[PDB]
Amino acid sequence: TFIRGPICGTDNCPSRLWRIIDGRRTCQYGHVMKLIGHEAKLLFLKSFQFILKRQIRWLITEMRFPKEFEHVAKIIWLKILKTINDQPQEELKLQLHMTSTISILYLASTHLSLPVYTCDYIKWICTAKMPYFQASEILRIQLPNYYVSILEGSISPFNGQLYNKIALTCGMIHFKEFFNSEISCQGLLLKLVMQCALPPEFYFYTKQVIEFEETDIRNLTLWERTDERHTGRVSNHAELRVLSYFMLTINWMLSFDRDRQYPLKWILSLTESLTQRTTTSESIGRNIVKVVYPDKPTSSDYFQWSEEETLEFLKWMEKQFLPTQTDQKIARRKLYKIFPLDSTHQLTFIEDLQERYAKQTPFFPPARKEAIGRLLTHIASQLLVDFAISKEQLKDCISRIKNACLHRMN
Amino acid sequence: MFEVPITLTNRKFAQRRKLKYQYINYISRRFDRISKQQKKRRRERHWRSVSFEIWRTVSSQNKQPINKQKMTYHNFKKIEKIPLRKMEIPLLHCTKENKLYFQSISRGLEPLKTSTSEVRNYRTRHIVTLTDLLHLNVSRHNWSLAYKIFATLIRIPGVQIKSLWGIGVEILDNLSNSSSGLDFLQWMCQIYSSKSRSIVPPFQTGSRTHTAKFAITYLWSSLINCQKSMLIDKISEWVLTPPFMEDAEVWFIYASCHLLKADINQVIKHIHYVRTFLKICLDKGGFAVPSRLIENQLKSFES
Amino acid sequence: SLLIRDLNDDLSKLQKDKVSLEDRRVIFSRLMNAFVTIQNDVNAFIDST
Ligand SMILES: [Zn+2]
Repeated sequence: TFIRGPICGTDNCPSRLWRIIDGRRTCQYGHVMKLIGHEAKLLFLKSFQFILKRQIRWLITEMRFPKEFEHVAKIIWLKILKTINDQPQEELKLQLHMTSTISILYLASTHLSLPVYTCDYIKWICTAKMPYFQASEILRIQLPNYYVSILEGSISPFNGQLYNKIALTCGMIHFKEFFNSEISCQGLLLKLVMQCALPPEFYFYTKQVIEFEETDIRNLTLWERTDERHTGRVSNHAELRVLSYFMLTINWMLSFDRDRQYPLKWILSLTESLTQRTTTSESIGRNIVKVVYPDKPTSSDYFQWSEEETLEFLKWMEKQFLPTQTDQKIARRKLYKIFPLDSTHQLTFIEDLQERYAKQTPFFPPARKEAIGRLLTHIASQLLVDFAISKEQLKDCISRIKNACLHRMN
Repeated sequence: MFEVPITLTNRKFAQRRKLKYQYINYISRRFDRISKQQKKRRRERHWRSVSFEIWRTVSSQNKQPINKQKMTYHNFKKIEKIPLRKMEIPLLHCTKENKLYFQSISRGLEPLKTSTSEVRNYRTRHIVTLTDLLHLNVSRHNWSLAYKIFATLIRIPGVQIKSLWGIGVEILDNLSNSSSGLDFLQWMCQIYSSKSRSIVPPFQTGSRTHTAKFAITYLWSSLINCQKSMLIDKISEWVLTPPFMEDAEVWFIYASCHLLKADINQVIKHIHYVRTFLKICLDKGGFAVPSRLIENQLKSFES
Repeated sequence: SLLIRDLNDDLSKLQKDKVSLEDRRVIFSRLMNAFVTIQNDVNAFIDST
């Protein structure tokens, strides 16, 4: 017979009061009246490696990758794991930022010649589909705050941090003999023509300028481990040069159709079919990336979006910002439970692509340079948000490689 | 380009606040000389003020009789010369960008880039867009959508928001579902009236001395929910309930409940009642009709 | 009780050495009111009768 309370009114207990209905109250003898230190390298690399295999799970599963990728990842993460555990110091000196996760994913994908490119990764992670923006997301482990900072920090890929970290890894363990670091070029061309509404001739145009300056040899290292660089090496991440050739091609090609194959108008109609904000999975995505792109204008771009864009936005917020990070509690379960928590419309990708291909289907004088310019600058915008680089970065590259074509042409 | 409803991303802004208020201390200290630790920052930021119904201000009378120039070039650079080197010491500890900011604000130049404009996180940026769409939809009369925004928002763990007037007028104009503006307000007072800075001007406040906007507005607006009638002894029952004595505005709410209930000796007691609370409302910072007008309605009653 | 302690407070903030007579009638009116109702509440207790 228990209630614990009221100890015992006898100073050789206090032993433990139950009340009988008769009010004696009776006591038993029988009166009736934290985190690791300095080798959490091991835990660090475990949350990191665990987060990696988690992401692989999401891309074979949800992206229908091949199972071979995983082995290619154990090999690359194995090489650099072996290289950081061929390093002595108790001072950690490692940077396993998230850019390293994405860095070995892209590295492995590129060995395997899969037609995935950096912009696929940027989209995937900025749309909260592929889990990224957290340490062991809200649900795990308590580590030294020095390493939680080594994770949460350097999170952004958005100034070319991804290209720089994939080249950095490409030094950390060598691309050349160990792997095949040729990019999947021609699928990028397809991705690009379809990404505009360019007629399929430009695939072969740009493919040809490509062959003209390179003869199609494309590497992955830009490495001489440092920070320091100041010439020759704004433009040797293959992709960025591909986009540069693409832009150039459009400019040259269209401004020297002495044939007049490409109407003064169809460049405008192309610009407008490219400009018309319409709600497909893709453009909705590019809006989602526009939101976390560092520079204006792209945030003024979210300004010029429309009620349905904002709505599908809050949708993606309640879906993929459940991937958040980090008495009164039940008072907030009832408090929030005070207000209720609670023929397919928009079209697919090739549907939109088809319909603007038709919106220009009427195919069959110095201010047309204007049309060339505004088209080039819109295309540029899309590339800047999609491939997470800078205005100034891009134009540095296409400037350099444009002089790199004039030099091998003159 | 609009205010964000999140606590500002931290480190550099705080250590800049350090450099700023520390140098401020050294200059103003030597200035009073010539006129003769989190806590150091705390005292430092501390000793400083922290025909229609216009809640009028305090106009100009009973104030000083000027000053004549204190500060020539030579005299100012006298005051400035030494505290700038003292600053040279911990400037060596802060970051290069922070040091540059110290150099420029101390020249008097004002920084190009906002705290937001240089801020740098997924979940919080998403909450920013969520809350934004809430405020936008509530402005757009889109009470349905806005309601979806609100429910999805309050679901989130991430930030508490003072944003409360946003939700007061929000659920107010919403009418849609969720335990409404009054419920929110009385919640605000029940949670934040007991021991149980940057962000805070007056339109969101703490219950030591006046929590103003939301309280007085649910008060009056509830008396207008009696304008729906001709509920009152309810509104002044829970205006009777709270102790937060620096109001008087709830004294005029009270006396207004008695004038509204006075529209037989019972009606007499209500008129003597309003007569009382108008003076115990002369208790504090006055809400005044000529009030002989109030009494003139009370004589139209005395009929 | 509190209410009468207030009537008594405003009552002293007469001179009315200046001060115009009639308020004399209204102050009395308020005082009669107070006395009557306290006397009623006492009666009711000894007495609800
Ligand atoms: Zn005992």
